[PDB]
Amino acid sequence: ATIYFSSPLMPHNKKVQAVAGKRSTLLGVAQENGVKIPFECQDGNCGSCLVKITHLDGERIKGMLLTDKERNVLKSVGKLPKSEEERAAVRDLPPTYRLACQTIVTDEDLLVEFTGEPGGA
Amino acid sequence: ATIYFSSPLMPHNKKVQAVAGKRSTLLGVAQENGVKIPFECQDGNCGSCLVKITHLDGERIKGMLLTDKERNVLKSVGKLPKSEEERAAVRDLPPTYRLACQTIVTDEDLLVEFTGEPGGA
Amino acid sequence: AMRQCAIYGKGGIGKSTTTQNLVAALAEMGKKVMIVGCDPKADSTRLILHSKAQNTIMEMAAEAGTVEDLELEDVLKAGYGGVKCVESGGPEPGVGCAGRGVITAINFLEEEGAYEDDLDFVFYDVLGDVVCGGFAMPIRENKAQEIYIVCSGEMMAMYAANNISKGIVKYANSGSVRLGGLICNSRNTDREDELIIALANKLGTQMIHFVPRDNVVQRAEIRRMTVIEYDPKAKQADEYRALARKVVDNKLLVIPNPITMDELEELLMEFGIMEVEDESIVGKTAEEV
Amino acid sequence: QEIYIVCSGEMMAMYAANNISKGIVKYANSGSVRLGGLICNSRNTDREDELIIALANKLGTQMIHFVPRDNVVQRAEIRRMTVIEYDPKAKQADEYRALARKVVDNKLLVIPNPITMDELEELLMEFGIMEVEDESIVGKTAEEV
Amino acid sequence: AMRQCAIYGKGGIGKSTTTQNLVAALAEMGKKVMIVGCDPKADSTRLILHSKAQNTIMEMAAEAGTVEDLELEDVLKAGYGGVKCVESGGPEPGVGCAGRGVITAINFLEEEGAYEDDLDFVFYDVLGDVVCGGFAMPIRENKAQEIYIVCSGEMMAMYAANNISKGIVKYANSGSVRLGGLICNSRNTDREDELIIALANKLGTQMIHFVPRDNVVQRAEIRRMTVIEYDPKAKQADEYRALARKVVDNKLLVIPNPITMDELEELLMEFGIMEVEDESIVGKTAEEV
Amino acid sequence: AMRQCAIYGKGGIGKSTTTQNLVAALAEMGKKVMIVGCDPKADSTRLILHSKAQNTIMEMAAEAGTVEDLELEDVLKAGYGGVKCVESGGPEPGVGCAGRGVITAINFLEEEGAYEDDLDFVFYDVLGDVVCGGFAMPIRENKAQEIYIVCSGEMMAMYAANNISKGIVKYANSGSVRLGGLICNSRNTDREDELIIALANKLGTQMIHFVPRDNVVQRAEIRRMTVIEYDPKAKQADEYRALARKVVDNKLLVIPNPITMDELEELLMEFGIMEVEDESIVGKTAEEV
Amino acid sequence: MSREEVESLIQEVLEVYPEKARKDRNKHLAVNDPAVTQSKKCIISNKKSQPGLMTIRGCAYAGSKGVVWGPIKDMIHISHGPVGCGQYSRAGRRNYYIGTTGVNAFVTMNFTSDFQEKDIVFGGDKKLAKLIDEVETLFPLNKGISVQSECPIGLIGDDIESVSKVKGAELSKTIVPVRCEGFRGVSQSLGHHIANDAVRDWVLGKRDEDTTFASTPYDVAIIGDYNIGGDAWSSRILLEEMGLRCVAQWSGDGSISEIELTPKVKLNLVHCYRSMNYISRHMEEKYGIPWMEYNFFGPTKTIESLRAIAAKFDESIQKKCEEVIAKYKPEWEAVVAKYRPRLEGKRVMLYIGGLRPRHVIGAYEDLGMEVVGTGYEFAHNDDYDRTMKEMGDSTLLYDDVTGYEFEEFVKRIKPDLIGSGIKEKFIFQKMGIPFREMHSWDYSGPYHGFDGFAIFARDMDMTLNNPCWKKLQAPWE
Ligand code: ICS
Ligand code: CLF
Ligand code: SF4
Ligand code: FES
Ligand code: FES
Repeated sequence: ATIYFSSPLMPHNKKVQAVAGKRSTLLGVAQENGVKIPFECQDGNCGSCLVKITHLDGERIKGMLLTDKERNVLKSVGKLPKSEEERAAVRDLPPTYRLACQTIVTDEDLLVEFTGEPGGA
Repeated sequence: ATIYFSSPLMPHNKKVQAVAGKRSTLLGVAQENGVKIPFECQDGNCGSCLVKITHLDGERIKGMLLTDKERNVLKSVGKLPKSEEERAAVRDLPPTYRLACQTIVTDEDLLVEFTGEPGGA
Repeated sequence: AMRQCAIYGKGGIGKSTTTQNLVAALAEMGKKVMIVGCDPKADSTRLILHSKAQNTIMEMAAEAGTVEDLELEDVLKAGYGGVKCVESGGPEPGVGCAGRGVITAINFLEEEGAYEDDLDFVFYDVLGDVVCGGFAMPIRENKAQEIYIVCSGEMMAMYAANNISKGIVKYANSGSVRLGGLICNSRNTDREDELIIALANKLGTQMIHFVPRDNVVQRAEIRRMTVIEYDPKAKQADEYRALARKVVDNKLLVIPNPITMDELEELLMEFGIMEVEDESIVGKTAEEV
Repeated sequence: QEIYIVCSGEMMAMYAANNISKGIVKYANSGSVRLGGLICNSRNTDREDELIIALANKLGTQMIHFVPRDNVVQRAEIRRMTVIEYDPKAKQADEYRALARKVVDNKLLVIPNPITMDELEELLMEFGIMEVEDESIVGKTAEEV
Repeated sequence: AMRQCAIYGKGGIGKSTTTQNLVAALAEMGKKVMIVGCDPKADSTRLILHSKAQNTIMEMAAEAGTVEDLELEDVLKAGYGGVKCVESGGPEPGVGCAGRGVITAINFLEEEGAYEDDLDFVFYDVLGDVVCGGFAMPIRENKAQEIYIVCSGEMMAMYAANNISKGIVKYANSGSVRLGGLICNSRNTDREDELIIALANKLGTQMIHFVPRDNVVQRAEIRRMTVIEYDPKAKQADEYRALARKVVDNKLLVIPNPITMDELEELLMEFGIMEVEDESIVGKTAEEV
Repeated sequence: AMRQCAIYGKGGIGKSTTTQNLVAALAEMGKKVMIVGCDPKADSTRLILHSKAQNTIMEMAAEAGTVEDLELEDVLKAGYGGVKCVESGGPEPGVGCAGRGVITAINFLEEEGAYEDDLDFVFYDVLGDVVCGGFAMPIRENKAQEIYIVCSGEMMAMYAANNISKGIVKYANSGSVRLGGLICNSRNTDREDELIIALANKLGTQMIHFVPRDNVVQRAEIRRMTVIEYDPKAKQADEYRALARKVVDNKLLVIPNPITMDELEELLMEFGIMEVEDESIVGKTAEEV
Repeated sequence: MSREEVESLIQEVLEVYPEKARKDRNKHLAVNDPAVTQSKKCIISNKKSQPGLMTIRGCAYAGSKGVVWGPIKDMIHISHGPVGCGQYSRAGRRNYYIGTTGVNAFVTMNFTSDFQEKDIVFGGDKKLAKLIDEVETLFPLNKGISVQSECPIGLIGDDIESVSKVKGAELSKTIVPVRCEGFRGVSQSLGHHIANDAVRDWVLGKRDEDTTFASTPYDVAIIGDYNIGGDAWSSRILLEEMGLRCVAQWSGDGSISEIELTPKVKLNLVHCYRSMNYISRHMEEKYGIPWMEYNFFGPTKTIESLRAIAAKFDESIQKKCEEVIAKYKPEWEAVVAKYRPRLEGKRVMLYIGGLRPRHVIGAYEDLGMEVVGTGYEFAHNDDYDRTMKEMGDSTLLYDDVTGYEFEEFVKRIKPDLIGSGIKEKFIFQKMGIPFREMHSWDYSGPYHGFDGFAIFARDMDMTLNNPCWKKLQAPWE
């Protein structure tokens, strides 16, 4: 899997080769490759590691489970519209906004964008 | 070179393998792969093929020549801020907005985004 | 054997009423037809549905989950004569191209399969004020096989017709888009029909018909109904029926010959719409020279 | 910096004015762009003068001036000359000068709170430009019902 | 007929007490009202519920696992006159955005159906000390239909009012959010009453009411009771009833044209809050020059 | 051997003046110092530069080509005592995190190399109203080695100090961020210094100093100058010099012990700031019970 | 029973649960209202399972390896991880096939890496390569390899995509890494999604640029029929007596070549919507191939599905469909005449995985049996939307039912027959209530088509009217 980290803080977008399905959840990848996503908790109930993930392949998007913890955190932050929640619940497709500490890397090309700010704003 | 075409019109982003430096100028690639960027001229003075190009590699951005025709068209459309024009003129770095009929593909990973609309709006 | 027609006309000359009446006449003539209202305003498809402000494709897409989760039954509604009419709508006036709704609606309808069903006529009601962006998208692509221009007696309608003809001739070599003819809506001008005939002659095409103005149209539209459904026995009803008969039997498809602005001024001066301006009066005022 | 919308008694003119007002509020955050006031062109409608003022206050603005239709303007157009350069002593010139003076000392720059489509419908129904229709024969043949 | 209002303002100027007295005055008229506090401290509903530190939604959700398990009865408590009170709460400082509490509370209340029952007014008490996207959810979204800013003679209060006004105009295009009018709390400044009205007209709004400082409000606070429930015959109760009546029949909803920093400086210089300094000894020692 | 210190304090208690006076005292004591004003308002770095509203890093970045083309000389300006002060600024109040300017400024300064030059003290002036986002970024990262909290006599300042201490203890195990001590700004409260000493004892830290209030500070700030530059011979001047001497000689760096809200109320009730509330008076009004 | 009795029963059952579990389980139980089209107003689905309540769901590994990838016979399916997952799922599913097992077919064989503790600590990416080499050495006639991940694989961080690519480049063999860890999904449904994604990304597109296949306007493919007890076969013949040419079956009795030839057809007949809609939509989007759902349970549904499929084609196909219906009419009429009098008025409660709780209702209706309750294990709300139009009014619906809930529902309602999996068979067989395995057809079948309807009726008659259900009560008690 190829992950392109983009952010206003980063001078340039960073291309990273990652192993899919590791217990490290794309935070581990960011911390290994020096990408600074704000992670400020250890249980998963804050929104800081909020990122926007774009599937660059389009026809290679993998099915995933949107855990109730991540869904509740995204709804508390306000980045989970009703349509995307329904799509995740019914068709198993990931939403556009994810939490970088609960997002398991899949075997595709992804574009991860963050603002260096907590999830809420 | 890997080009990821993204647009609201397209149901999914399309990944395309392309040969760098061909006389076909990323329109040819789009027309070969079925991507529908609005091209409505044959000389290069309209803004229809306006796209936004993001260099996903960041550390692999290639130097390019911003021709006075493309620069004038971008300024007529209004997608060439003074800072980006100065950067292109001095440091030979491409601007964020390009014309898909005059953009020569380079050996890097690019994300090309269009709205299915002419350049001006 | 689906016939894709687009009625192009500037706003303010009652294009929507003429299109809806023609569609109703075609429906009553044993033809299955569909309407796509590409006007940014939802004025089209109102008389046929008898319901004001049919929900647009843009409004439904912005309602929940964009185009991908949009059902085909939500956008198009059956109306009088068994026709299927869908309103495209437009974005916020400040942002984006005003014709973006046309592109979104056409792409949505193609993917959903609203055309693959057994239809004979699909009419796109498009504004002619500016032929660009999504407004020129049916012409730029091969979505509209025939183009009919609704013209009037004033200068602006003829200029819009000339601009639409320029767009037709621009993409003539690529697709099969052709200008079938010119339709005239009566502005009660004495020489309006003859002026439209002359303009069609200069454009190398035919005036398919001339629609007179009468209060029955106003009574039908104030009751949110088509003239044909309001009074099949009225003269305007058979006028629209004859217009539909000529449209369905039309075989003259030609790449037009757009005229210059001076030649357009020649028609207005010749037919009395615009007075002839002498060169001596220019530059000097009254009570001084 | 300042916007002046030219409108008339016809419904399309307002509609365009409302669209322009909606466009103004979209970019009001970025820069200092405000609606100076609506101007009018007399299409010889009886309620035309009082219709536009019913819109300016609802948009939070002022009708800067109601311009009356005169034949002198049209007869100056065929001379390719402005009516104030053609007949300076004409009352049309006096109006235009009043309009220009009002344009000069116009300090009312407000964000044009946009009206909705039904609100625009109601005022046109009230002023007699279009007549109110209610529970009429709809979807039925005239002779049948 | 529900009128979802919000009351922004700088903290520490007695905004919570004024809001609770206003809501109690509404309830005296029989209006069904609901207070949704948004401060990290649950001090917004301690004078109506007669309680101390009402349990927040964040604490209950944390102790009950998730928000999906919480019950409306625990969160929503009733007070004097039937004004149901809800405290959103807030996260711990170091973890995430501090504005998650209001967003969680609004979602919980709209999912449980608290808004739909019979409410006429739903006041949001938001802390406007810092204007950021976390607490701007009522403004960024279309939840807070009407905004009332509580300000004082102090410069920081205006500054916060101007920041809130700038935030309002940013999202005015998306939804119907307008500034109802500025409220004031008397800090016993001589020019305080006339300073705020000099701001309301410059912002295009109206000072809805100038609230005077009285010892009866403070002596009612130590009883954990609103001043209108404590001494209904007091003149403070009369002025709060006038404020409530004005809030009820307030049809002035305008977009708050924001002032600039120098324009705010000039009015404070004029009214004597701060003195004008000009060409004084700057960058020089006092005894040297 | 660069000492990175951050002065955290809620707005409205004159934190900026105390920080600027301390920096001036350190400059006059043969120390090269730098100021980063992380306040969203540009109030900081105004007395030292003797120029109102120094251009912020955010304003210069939005002026032309974001951070990448921004020169280090444009953002930081030399002031009194040879110090280098730079204003961070903040975004539009409606959009984004209000502390985004802090993150942008710190990342810009690290990349440019404004720290690698021979400096001894770098002071970040940060608001304490909300410890989150970019405001907590210096604490969340290892950018601020020592933290000094500017506190006052009212409840809000002590609550902000407690919140800042919670943020310090949150990241204690990761970096070397420690709470050096508490600084008090006089609100003319009789028992303010003793209350701050008690709070520091409860937080397991020291009160580094107590700054009295006098009109010389007001005269210095109305002339856009520091008290030390205005009058080195004044009592407040040597007070600030002693404060700087204690800061530079400070060695007590401790992870604090945040107190609960009830314990905070205990200090206010004990020291007479807040009256003791009897349980019998609650719930019943006057002239009835 | 009326809607009032059923809700009282539902509340009484839920009274024993803890309050959080009670609140969660209240959403998954409902009383059917056929006038409701949006099931989300009534029933929530595809949610996690409450811990410790003894659910009947499975894992994503069962959904991918056990269900989708398993029936493919010409490929070799490695179970990467410990021995248990592969051992328990070996030959437990009756997906029939034709081949020489161990030579060219490998359905009922268990290939596993057999992780030890030295592989959890030091990884297993070299063991996988050595295993692939040994598989190529010992089984030369295999046409592909699929590496199904077990739970430890994702947790220890093993890169199997890289190994698959490298060894496929080396051996010129199709190697498909499936990340079907058991913890990745709440049930088998995500296993179906993952398996369909693997098929789409590694197998389906091999012959995109090949045009040597001779296509016909009558080519169809059977999608989501896994040939339980021969079911797919009984369907395939019914689709070839109408003139259609079934190019591929997915995946029961399926081969890696039929999967690659599938994009060369004119229509996709999807039997199991739940497990194969993911690939049906992908094929419709990419290759333009339309797809439609058909039901071959019972005579009525079979006739309706055949008429619809014929309507998708020209007049000759419709004439052949009418000929087939006329030919098979007396056969099922005789079965109905023989068995319906015996099975008239009986009441049935069903609980199956994701498709059959609504598909087999038509078969029970044709025998005069009323389904008084149905439910799924891992169905979404696209399944309950389809279900609500199948069940009668005031019939019970459940989702992810527990042991306690199902037992109490059965005790109150007292159905004449119960259809569920092996894990509930003996629980209800000790209660004196006849039970039929609706997963494996109780080692009988097939049940699809007109040939399977006779077997269906015979099995239902032999189980409901067996003389063994009258002897549970001892005569001296
Ligand atoms: S694939 Fe599925 S549980 Fe559609 S996982 Fe399961 S052989 Fe069931 S109801 Mo076992 S969605 Fe097939 C099924 Fe149905 S294994 Fe079989 S019987 S029709
Ligand atoms: S969810 Fe396997 S049975 Fe288990 S303790 Fe491991 S060997 Fe034994 Fe699914 S992949 Fe498998 S079956 Fe479970 S382990 Fe996971
Ligand atoms: S937006 Fe406001 S509340 Fe949220 S992190 Fe930033 S400063 Fe804190
Ligand atoms: S860091 Fe708290 S949600 Fe991921
Ligand atoms: S199409 Fe005219 S500029 Fe590219």
